[PDB]
Amino acid sequence: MDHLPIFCQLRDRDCLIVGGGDVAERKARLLLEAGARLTVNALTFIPQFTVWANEGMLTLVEGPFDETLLDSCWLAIAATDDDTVNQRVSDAAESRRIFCNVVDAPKAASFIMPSIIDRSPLMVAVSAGGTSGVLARLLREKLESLLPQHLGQVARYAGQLRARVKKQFATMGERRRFWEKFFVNDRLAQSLANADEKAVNATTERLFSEPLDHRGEVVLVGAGPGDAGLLTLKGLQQIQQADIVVYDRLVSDDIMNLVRRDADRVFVGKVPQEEINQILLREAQKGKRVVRLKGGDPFIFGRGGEELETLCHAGIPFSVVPGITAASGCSAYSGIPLTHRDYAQSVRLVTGHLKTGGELDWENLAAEKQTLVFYMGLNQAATIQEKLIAFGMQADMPVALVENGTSVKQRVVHGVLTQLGELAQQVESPALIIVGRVVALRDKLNWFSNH
Amino acid sequence: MDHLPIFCQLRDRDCLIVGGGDVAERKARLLLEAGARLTVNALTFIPQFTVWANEGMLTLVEGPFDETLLDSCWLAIAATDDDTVNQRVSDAAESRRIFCNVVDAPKAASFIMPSIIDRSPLMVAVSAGGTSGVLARLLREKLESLLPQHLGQVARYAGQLRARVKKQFATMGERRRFWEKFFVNDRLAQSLANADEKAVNATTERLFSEPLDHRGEVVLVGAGPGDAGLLTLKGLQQIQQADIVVYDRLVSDDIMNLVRRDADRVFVGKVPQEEINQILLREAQKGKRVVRLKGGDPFIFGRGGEELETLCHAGIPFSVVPGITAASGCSAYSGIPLTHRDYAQSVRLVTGGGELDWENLAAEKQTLVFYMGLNQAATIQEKLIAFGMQADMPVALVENGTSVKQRVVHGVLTQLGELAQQVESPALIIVGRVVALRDKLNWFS
Ligand SMILES: Nc1ncnc2c1ncn2[C@@H]1O[C@H](CSCC[C@H](N)C(=O)O)[C@@H](O)[C@H]1O
Ligand SMILES: Nc1ncnc2c1ncn2[C@@H]1O[C@H](CSCC[C@H](N)C(=O)O)[C@@H](O)[C@H]1O
Repeated sequence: MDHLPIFCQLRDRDCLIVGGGDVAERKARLLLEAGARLTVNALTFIPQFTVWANEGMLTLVEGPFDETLLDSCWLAIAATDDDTVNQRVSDAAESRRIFCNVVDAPKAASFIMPSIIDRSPLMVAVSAGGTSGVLARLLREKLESLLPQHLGQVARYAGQLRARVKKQFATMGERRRFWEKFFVNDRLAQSLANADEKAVNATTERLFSEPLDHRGEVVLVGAGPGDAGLLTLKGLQQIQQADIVVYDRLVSDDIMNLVRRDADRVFVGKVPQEEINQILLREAQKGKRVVRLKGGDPFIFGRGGEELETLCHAGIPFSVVPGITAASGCSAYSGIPLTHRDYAQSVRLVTGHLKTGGELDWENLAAEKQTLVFYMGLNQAATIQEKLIAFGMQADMPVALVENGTSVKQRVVHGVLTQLGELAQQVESPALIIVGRVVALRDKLNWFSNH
Repeated sequence: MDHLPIFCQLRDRDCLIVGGGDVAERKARLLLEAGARLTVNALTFIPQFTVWANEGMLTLVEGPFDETLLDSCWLAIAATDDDTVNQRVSDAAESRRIFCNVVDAPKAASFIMPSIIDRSPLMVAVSAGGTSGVLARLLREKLESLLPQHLGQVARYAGQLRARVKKQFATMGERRRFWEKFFVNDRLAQSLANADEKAVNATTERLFSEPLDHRGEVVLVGAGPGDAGLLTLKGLQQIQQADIVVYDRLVSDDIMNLVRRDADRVFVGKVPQEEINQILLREAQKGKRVVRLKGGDPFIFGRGGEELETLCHAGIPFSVVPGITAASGCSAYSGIPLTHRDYAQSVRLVTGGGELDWENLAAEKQTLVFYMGLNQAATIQEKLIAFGMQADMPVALVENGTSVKQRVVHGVLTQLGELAQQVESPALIIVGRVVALRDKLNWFS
């Protein structure tokens, strides 16, 4: 990230503003609302500063910039129209390892002053890095049209109850479950807004009275095929609240960037499923919200049922969040719909990597008016070409291979069935093989890109 | 306002973390990502720190907290389990006027770390006071769901173009209206993400050349099978930016309640397909962002392809957001995995204007999933038995899969016909050995 947002406690900390015009005024206002001990150093001051100075809210130092005025400061702001002065200020601040904002020069400073949405104690800060004030001036408006009006009063009440919640609930999990119920009680929000303390307290006492479930849970979450935007809403909720997210190589890096930062991430890509099961098992037996994050959909060649049968055996709760399976994601992002008109009346999702014993039912797979989708079939692509041809599928059946479907690295190669073995040599795992007439739709429906 | 949020440029700035456990590793990850020149000081280090240190990404100092390690720091983080140490760090940073965070005591020092939505250079930070973090999580999660993850590339490119937009749009209102189109333009965002420097320029000139009123494009969005939680993030993001949403009855009311309040809504449910197609281009050529919301996934028995063909020949930009098809939705919510071990080598999604292959449908080691097959269900039981499928083959009908009205009836194929009329549209018929797994995997209840 370009910047690290921090929320500074400025009470009783010296800050210096250099400059005395309307810009310094706006910054001085913010720093005063944060309770900073403020010194303003400028040649001239607009009348608001003398008003603030007369009320003892800051110190004016009339004159050119005084480097020494930084010696005890925690923040500095150069807010003059003189870029030469502003650089002297920045330089002085740098030597003293003081964070410094140059208002007219966001990239030149150290810190940047974001747009603020004040719903004290709830604070939301927005900045497009100062390079684009428009989006800050605009996303701030969007967020302001997002946060409920009385979110501050709910958050204020939450702060008043924090001590009591910490006393009555020993573990982080319990407190989290209380907070979850607390923040979605609409009646409580409204009783807070109405200053209806009878109602506040009734709802509150019942809240604390509720037994909390202490069981861990394992949620199987379909990551989707790679594009972070194809995680479902519920899947995002699950990984934004997980304590442990167990994931493999088929969960994209962009999906993993939506896993809350406080989650423990456990990589189980290359292991024996018997050890995965017990990793899920052990962490859920510890009471934690465990997410098994899997590429695609958990129940399509996912080994997902296998983990769950052991959790069920161990009395561990679990749910499943479906995901966009590789077939749907590749379909949408390659412009190859899995069904169309009468191109295809059925879709077959088939594994290539089959159990050591036995092979596929190739006569069955060679049936017309199907779209075939082979999962992990790359190494068997030649065998699939051979078999499909040999059980009667037309030699010129369009085939497409989608590598890293839905990601920026998506690559599509396509051709006819007789090219399948050769096409698969051009892509790598992870790749889907689509066989069927719908592949010819790519040329009218491809909206994504060409690698 | 009890905290001043500031966004720190930490690249090449000495920052100190004290602690070497899981908490410190999370702060250290964050500070590494922000570019901090990082020293970590701890009695011991979990192996992730020795990995980062071998890679020269930070400096480890093993042993008691050394106050002099702060001598040139900009930021300090007390990330130990030891209150005594954290206060030693906090006091030593306070005396040196180094902003300092005590992870487990947000009121104990000079800054707290907010929840971050990172879309660099666009960043949103939310905090309401630390330790628990639920309110911040709820806002963060909601914002994570509303801010496309590439939006930072859009924001970066905007700052480059800021000079060009002014010397074309004279009034700030015009500039403002331009910027609103700019930041929601899908093809710009996907071109930037895909590094397609061709499609960027094309999309930029189109944004500068086409009228400030035109934003005409159709997005095919898969609503998923019913549960509003099964909409994708992109789907949510698309229906929030829609000027007009075209939907039918297979899009749940819950999905429809996610729709931007000022959007026009066009119901095309019970309407032959040609009139729907016409509606979509008719709206897209009026310069409006059109979302066609379709139940499940748009490209699975949705006629999604046919809608886009009308548009592609008309020069109207479009995209497709895939959805949770009924099969996978119902599978997850009925505890019937479509595949499992050696039960089924393949899954077949099949509909209920031609013919249907029965001996093919009857073959072993498949999971059959019939869409729109409730009317043809008596035939289904007859034909599959008549083509060799064993009598005891488990069958299930899943009606209103993933909704709070979901009903699952299950038995064997020999009861399938009677099980069918016991259920109404919209419903899937699932046939296969995986159906028996519902006893141990049914969690939806
Ligand atoms: N992004 C992607 N692009 C193409 N194929 C993918 C893919 N992600 C997963 N796959 C396919 O899925 C196989 C793994 S099997 C697990 C698939 C997952 N459960 C799903 O529902 O999609 C890989 O061998 C590959 O064929
Ligand atoms: N919630 C649901 N539960 C069970 N079946 C559903 C369903 N929603 C849609 N269907 C099935 O889908 C059929 C319409 S065909 C449209 C399917 C959609 N494009 C998808 O991908 O799921 C219905 O007849 C019904 O059998």
